[PDB]
Amino acid sequence: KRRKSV
Amino acid sequence: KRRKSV
Amino acid sequence: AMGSMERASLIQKAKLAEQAERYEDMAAFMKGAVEKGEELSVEERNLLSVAYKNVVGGQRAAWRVLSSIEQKSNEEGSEEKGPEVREYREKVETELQGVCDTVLGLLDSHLIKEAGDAESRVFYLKMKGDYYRYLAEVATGDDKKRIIDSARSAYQEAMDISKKEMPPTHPIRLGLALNFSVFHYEIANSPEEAISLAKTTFDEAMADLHTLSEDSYKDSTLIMQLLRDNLTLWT
Amino acid sequence: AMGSMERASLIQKAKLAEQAERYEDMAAFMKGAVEKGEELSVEERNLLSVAYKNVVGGQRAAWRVLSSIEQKSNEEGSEEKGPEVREYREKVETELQGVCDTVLGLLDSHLIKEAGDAESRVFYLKMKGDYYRYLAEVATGDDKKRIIDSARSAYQEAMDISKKEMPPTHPIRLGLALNFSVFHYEIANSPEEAISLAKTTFDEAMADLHTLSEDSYKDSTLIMQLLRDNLTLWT
Ligand SMILES: COC[C@H]1CC[C@@H]2/C1=C\[C@]1(C)C(=C(C(C)C)C[C@@H]1O)[C@@H](O)[C@H](O)[C@@H]2C
Ligand SMILES: COC[C@H]1CC[C@@H]2/C1=C\[C@]1(C)C(=C(C(C)C)C[C@@H]1O)[C@@H](O)[C@H](O)[C@@H]2C
Ligand SMILES: [Mg+2]
Ligand SMILES: [Mg+2]
Ligand SMILES: [Mg+2]
Ligand SMILES: [Mg+2]
Ligand SMILES: [Mg+2]
Ligand SMILES: [Mg+2]
Repeated sequence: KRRKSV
Repeated sequence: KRRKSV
Repeated sequence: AMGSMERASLIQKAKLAEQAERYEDMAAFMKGAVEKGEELSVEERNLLSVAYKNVVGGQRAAWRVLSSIEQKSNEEGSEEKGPEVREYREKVETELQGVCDTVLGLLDSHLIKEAGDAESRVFYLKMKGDYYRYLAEVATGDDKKRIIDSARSAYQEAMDISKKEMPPTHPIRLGLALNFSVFHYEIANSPEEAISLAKTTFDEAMADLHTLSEDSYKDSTLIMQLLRDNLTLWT
Repeated sequence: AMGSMERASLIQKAKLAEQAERYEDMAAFMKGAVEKGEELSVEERNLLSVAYKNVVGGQRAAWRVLSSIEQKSNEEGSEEKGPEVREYREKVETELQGVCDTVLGLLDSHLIKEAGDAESRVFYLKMKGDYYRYLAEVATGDDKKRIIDSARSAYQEAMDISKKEMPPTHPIRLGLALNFSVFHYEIANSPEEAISLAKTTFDEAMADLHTLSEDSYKDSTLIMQLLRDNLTLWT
């Protein structure tokens, strides 16, 4: 899906 | 769950 | 405010805001469209109601969270944490009342008075019952009974027209009955009336399904399932 | 603005707004707390970052919806629908820039300058990289390269401190590497650097897990899984 960021 | 309204 | 934007542009931007899940913007675009003074089409009344139902649904859900915190804070043995919970529940409450008052104002100036067709008049009176009911959900003072009766009166006039002018399967008629039944169950302390109304509405619609096309059937059966969900919960 | 409310009340209301999923309110309460001029604790910096990450995450998601509509409207064979899509994408874009500028302003006045400990300094510089990166996501003009380089410079100074002063498993160090890697992959057109950074960060953290308690282990492995999710997507 969509790349992860935090 | 919670009663329905619309 | 939205005074300088073309009605059709407001409508187009409301649809874009819906796609973007930007319901506050959606509601402000639709408020601007209503304030252009022309009657709304079916599609446009739907956008108007979806925008506000989402805005107020978010404020109601937050109010319930804060109300439940505030109630626990008032239970025996609860540490005193000062006025903050009550203040911030009041702040959310005030903003929600303001949204209800905005919608009620749009209905009174001048959507209801120019709505001649059953499908427009019942829709707007259902909205009038819904937004007085949201005011009733938070009302705790001198005016509570009159707010409740305002919701009742609006739902009742919508029911009387819808029974006269709309088939029992019409989605507006079914959604109105659904909400008026919820009004009875949780606002008016009349769970028997709420159950009776949901049951009668469901059964009268069942008996009319045979007149419908496949697409109308799916529209009506969708809201009938909500009636059944409530009957299941309440019985 | 929040000037008359006690710092501790703002903090308490930010926590209530979080519980109520009222992130705009949460962000405004935390902005008021920062403007009291005292340094923020770990807990409070977390509230500050969660409030804005949610507000801007909502505006970014809406901007992407509108941007994709606007791009389809510009494709060959697309009916001309007038300026509305571009206008309303600009409106959402302007509001998002304003939120980034607000956070960048809080960092520059005066959170970063008073942040002496690695855990505070790296946190705030990671936020500085994140909000310049959100500005870069929408930047299309003269300043785009400088906005990109601002994000880069902030992430880089955070990386240099975090490598010196924090263990490889520290969640702030891992989240910073995660986002700087996303910056490389999708802002700076450096997918190889993004992959290398995610890989090296993941492996250095793996090798330090053995020093950790069970609770620290779960905190670090949570963000390591995000690094792995990206490596999986990108390779
Ligand atoms: C004022 O009360 C409006 C409310 C009464 C029933 C339903 C209404 C809202 C919207 C616009 C619709 C749906 C259906 C998907 C269920 C949910 C939407 O919110 C329409 O499509 C229905 O035809 C119908 C007008
Ligand atoms: C500025 O970058 C802050 C960002 C870097 C990594 C992570 C941060 C955000 C918050 C506050 C946390 C989590 C974890 C649940 C993953 C998601 C939250 O948004 C904290 O609990 C972590 O200790 C840690 C500080
Ligand atoms: Mg005109
Ligand atoms: Mg008329
Ligand atoms: Mg009829
Ligand atoms: Mg004080
Ligand atoms: Mg200091
Ligand atoms: Mg250290």
